[PDB]
Amino acid sequence: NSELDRLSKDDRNWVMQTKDYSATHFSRLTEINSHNVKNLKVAWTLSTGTLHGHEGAPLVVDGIMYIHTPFPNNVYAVDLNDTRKMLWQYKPKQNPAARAVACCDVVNRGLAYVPAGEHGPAKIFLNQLDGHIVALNAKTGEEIWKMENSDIAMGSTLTGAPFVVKDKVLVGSAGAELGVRGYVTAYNIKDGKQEWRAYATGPDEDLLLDKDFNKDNPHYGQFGLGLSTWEGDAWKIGGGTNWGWYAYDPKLDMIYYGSGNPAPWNETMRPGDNKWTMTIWGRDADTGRAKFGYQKTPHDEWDYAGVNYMGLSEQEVDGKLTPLLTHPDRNGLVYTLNRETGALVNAFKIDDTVNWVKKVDLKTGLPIRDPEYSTRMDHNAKGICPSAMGYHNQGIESYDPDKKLFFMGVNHICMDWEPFMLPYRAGQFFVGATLNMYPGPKGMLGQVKAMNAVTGKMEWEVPEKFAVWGGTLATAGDLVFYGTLDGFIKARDTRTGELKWQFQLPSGVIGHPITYQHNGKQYIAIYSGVGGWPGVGLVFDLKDPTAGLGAVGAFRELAHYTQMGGSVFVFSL
Amino acid sequence: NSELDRLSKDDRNWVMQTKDYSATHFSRLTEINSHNVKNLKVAWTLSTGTLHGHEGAPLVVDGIMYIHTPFPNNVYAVDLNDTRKMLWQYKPKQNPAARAVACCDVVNRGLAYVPAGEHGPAKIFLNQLDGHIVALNAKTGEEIWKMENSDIAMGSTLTGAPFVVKDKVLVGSAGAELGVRGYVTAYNIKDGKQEWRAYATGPDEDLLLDKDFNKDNPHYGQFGLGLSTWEGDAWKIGGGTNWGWYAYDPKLDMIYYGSGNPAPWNETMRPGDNKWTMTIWGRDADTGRAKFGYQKTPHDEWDYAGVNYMGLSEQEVDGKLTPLLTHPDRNGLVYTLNRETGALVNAFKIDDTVNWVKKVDLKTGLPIRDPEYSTRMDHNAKGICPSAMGYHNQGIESYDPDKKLFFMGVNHICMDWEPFMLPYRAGQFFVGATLNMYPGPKGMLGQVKAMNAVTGKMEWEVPEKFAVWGGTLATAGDLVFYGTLDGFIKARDTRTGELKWQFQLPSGVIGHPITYQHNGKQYIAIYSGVGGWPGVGLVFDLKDPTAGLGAVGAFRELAHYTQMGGSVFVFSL
Amino acid sequence: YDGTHCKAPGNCWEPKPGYPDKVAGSKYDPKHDPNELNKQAESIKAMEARNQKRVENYAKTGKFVYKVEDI
Amino acid sequence: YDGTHCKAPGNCWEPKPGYPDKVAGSKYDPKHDPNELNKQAESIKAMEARNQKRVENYAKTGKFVYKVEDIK
Ligand SMILES: O=C(O)c1cc(C(=O)O)c2c(n1)C(=O)C(=O)c1cc(C(=O)O)[nH]c1-2
Ligand SMILES: O=C(O)c1cc(C(=O)O)c2c(n1)C(=O)C(=O)c1cc(C(=O)O)[nH]c1-2
Ligand SMILES: [Ca+2]
Ligand SMILES: [Ca+2]
Repeated sequence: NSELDRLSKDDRNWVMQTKDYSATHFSRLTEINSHNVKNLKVAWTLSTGTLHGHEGAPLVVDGIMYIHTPFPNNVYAVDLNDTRKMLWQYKPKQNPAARAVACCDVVNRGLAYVPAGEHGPAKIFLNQLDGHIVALNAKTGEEIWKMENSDIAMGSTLTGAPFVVKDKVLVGSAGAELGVRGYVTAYNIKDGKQEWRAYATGPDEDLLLDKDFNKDNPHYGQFGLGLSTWEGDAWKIGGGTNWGWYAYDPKLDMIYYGSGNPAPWNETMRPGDNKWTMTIWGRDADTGRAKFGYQKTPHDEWDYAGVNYMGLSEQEVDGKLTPLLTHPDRNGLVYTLNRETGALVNAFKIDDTVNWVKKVDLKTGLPIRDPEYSTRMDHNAKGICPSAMGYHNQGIESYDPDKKLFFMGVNHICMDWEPFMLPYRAGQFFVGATLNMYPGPKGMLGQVKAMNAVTGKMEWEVPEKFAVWGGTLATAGDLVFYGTLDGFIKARDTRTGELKWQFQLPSGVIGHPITYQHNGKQYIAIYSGVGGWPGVGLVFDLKDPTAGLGAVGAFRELAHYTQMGGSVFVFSL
Repeated sequence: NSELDRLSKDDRNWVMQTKDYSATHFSRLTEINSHNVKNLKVAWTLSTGTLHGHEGAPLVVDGIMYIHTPFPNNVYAVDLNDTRKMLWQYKPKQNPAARAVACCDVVNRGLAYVPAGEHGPAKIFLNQLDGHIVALNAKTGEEIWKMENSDIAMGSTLTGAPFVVKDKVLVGSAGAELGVRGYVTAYNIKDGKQEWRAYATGPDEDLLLDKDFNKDNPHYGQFGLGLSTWEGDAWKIGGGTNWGWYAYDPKLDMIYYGSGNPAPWNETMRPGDNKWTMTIWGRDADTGRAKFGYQKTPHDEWDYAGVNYMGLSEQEVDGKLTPLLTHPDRNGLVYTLNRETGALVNAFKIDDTVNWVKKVDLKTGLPIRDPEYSTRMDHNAKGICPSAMGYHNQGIESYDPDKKLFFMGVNHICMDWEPFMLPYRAGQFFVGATLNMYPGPKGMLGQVKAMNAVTGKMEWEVPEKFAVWGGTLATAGDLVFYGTLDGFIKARDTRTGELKWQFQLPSGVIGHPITYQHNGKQYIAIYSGVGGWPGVGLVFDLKDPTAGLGAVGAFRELAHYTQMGGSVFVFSL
Repeated sequence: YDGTHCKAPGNCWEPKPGYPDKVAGSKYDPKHDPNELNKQAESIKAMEARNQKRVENYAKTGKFVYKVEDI
Repeated sequence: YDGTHCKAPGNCWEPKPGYPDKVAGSKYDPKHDPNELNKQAESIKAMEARNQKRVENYAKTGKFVYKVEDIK
């Protein structure tokens, strides 16, 4: 959507969760910098009126902030000239049973927006937990249309944010822990009419492939693999949901995103490479046809769900300027690909302690597995790095084009893992593994790192008490902002990683900060309201260290620092 | 408790909800003042982990802040040298049914504290919604003892803060809307052993009267009136619960507090003065025996529950310095009495629009009624001022001894009222009246006022969009601080009422601000989390204007500004 | 009824125009059930009795116990 | 199983030492009910049918209606 793209270049706006189509999460605003950020103070705050995990972040379009909420996913609009008053609201009626088929808290990653409009007036888009994609009037809050995407009876929900491209809105999927077979769907913004729908497993027509699929990298594999990498009809419940983020290149007219983990977690119950789970996709916008697809983790054994964000950039590869995508996976590897051909440019460990793979052979594209850290029936694998939470999760990260550095919030969590046999029944959980999680070899749970994605050169690395979950925001003031699970927002110098400012929020942060300028002054905003997977112990009052899919034990001390909350904080000089 | 009294008198502590035994809510601290409050900023915040209304405010003793919470009334202790970490916690297990028998949101008005002495370690006291009084170790949060005060099966709960005097802790009562006969109880703090219990109605032995009860004003009434001002056994279920605040004069060894409204609201069902509901009590500390008792609202017809705070001061009455209590009742009158003899000194309207009463006759102490604004069966009374929410409610107000001025948050609400017949059933509501509320003759719902309690002279008056519900804090910096229902904390100049400062909190405020010095620096703290009676509409999602005991209608617009929340905000320079 | 005419000190109630002196047997008879009226008093007796066992136990053993069946 | 030995492009899975090539009829036969496997896709077709009913109604009348039993 060219008009949406143009709107994102206005520093008054923050028009999508990823800030822009390249998902840079970078602002050129320099009013707030390393030199004065010590003087940063709270300007105003809003309560969301709910608890549990608050992921994503507000949108700002036309001097109007848009706020979303975990289940039941309430939506509020605020006039930035009257921050106390609620301009409009939308309060969904959803079957509360939806709560029961969410693996890792009832989080929701936020609103999308499209301007007017041959389709016509500007619209806010919301994915509800109960599986609906809803279109609202951006100005009035009136419900324009509402469609069924996912069925909670099948254990299928929505948590990932909708994504606007041209006159279409893409809706992902969730529930691989309940054996949901992944699929992404494009709806016409005017009608709600389904245009195309691509699955992550099965026959080639369901995958929605182009005739030239992976013609530039035929060793990635091409046709029939959605079937032939499974035994029998195993693919019908074979995971590959996509509940993460998208990227878009208008010149190439291509959408980028990753598909999730195979089902179940019990690898012995699904022999084969399990394509096309764990795959980096490059699909044509209008038809949804995949031009390339690269499987990062063939035959997943660790729940390294390949859904993390897609950061586009243009950098030199052997002296040649190249359109790229950079993508830090759960498996602990940072992938950089040519976003035109899908060619592997680099794949390096985000942290050297990653041990499920020795290295990725860039020529064959294959990750060389270390059998010592595999998983299998009748065995309890110990000391696997990363754990199922990964060395990186759902946080959107940031890119400074002048430094050519990606700034990321990192997890340092490892695990024990043993599978067990289980049946599949539509509507029931279909995990099939018992986990125990704990800090990685360096003793800490969190890190923040700055890196060149082409070389893998770490410019700096710092520790954090807990995993940095919510992503980052970088600015031309030489600062990177992020929230922590124990309830801080922090600013570090992007050259050195030095801490330059921090404020104690009410609750932990699992979303990203945003920035915008309103009436000539720069602002920083963030959600405070801990939850998500690291907070399942705290949120649902769990005791057993292997509960919450193994997360409870790892994050036992989190509740020593933070309760649940739900608020929007806004800072300024 | 002489030690508790002393602690209340250095400004590093906030040892009781009322700050000190005279409920001055006045601080000598001047670091923050009218000339620099412009620069006040947020220092740090905490999330409470719950929603619904947050009444009362934290305590600060010996470098520790103590936090409390609406149902299930969680308690947290926080070291002021480490504001991110929670020192200890107490998470009560209560019967969820307790929610069902709370009239006006599941609020709780706070912790009390006693120092170590002979009983012996220092203790934190908590009243739970489910009718338990609990004693906690102030340093470790360990449960020391726990007693049953009130039975929720009878519609009897607890919402008022415990009150420590000498080696006893006072526990009130709640549930007059459910036909609960009021009683206050003194427990020994070492043991939890009941020392005495005084009822608000019935035989004189149950009322705990001294042999010289009202000897200074026998025209108030004396003996037998707890029975003879009722018809038959109607006193057995006749209200008078006390869920408000207390005051204490160590020199006279007397406790002061007001008993609440009679039941039912249907006045026709309970002919008689209904003593001793609606009464200013002066009781002996050790024995609980009343020296005086003045009924403010004989035969209540409006639910003017007489439980509001008592503020002790010493001012000249006709040239002679006199020990006083000042008391802004729900009925819209401000009572000032001699706190030794119980003699009535003055009783002026807090706003001239009060119409249920023409005037109080100071020599007889009787309120001369205006029949035009009475209530009665088979009549719908229109335009009564104040409404049942009163021109003043549960907020603890403040007193500047230098200026001889009280500073109060005021309500400007009026009502329609028709009663209806209904049976009494233990465990069921026992209200029997339909109400509709609206703003008073002046278009506003709220006010802030400064007044001389002896003369009645208004110093200044300013409007407020909503009722000012949470009380006030005044300081020697010439500032009065308060919170608003639409979600602000505000500071005004005490000499003029000029607005000096304002910050947008996440959610509305129904408790008071506190201030304290920690490590040489002055802080301001307050709860943010709307609820209580004014918030019942948005909290429980009601639409019918007469629902929420007639609050929903008048406060329909409240949700336009604020959602529920739950957090502590701390400000500093 | 203006609140000023008093049978006795502290007792000034009067019926309103058209209303009775006593509601017993009138149109506005509350007709209270004696058994329901007694339930608060009995409930309170039980609470005080359980509390007493908690105190006597606590004084005797030096260790507090809330549940009376464990005492 | 190091992931390197590929029977075809994109197909490099091998069983681990001591584990079967096919799980059918083995220790670890998942033994899935075909009827349970097919429920996801059956549910999606139902949704797409209700969705198309909502679209065509929105197109003809110009007023959106979610409840299909209220659609002519
Ligand atoms: O397979 C799935 O469908 C699915 C869904 C979700 C979700 O809905 O948030 C998560 C995951 N997987 C997952 O693997 C994971 O680690 C995770 C973390 C979170 C969170 O709240 O931060 N969601 C999810
Ligand atoms: O007589 C009673 O038992 C009783 C209890 C309470 C309560 O529990 O807070 C209130 C009242 N009455 C009352 O009359 C009233 O206006 C009121 C306001 C509030 C509040 O939290 O805002 N509670 C109560
Ligand atoms: Ca997953
Ligand atoms: Ca009441």
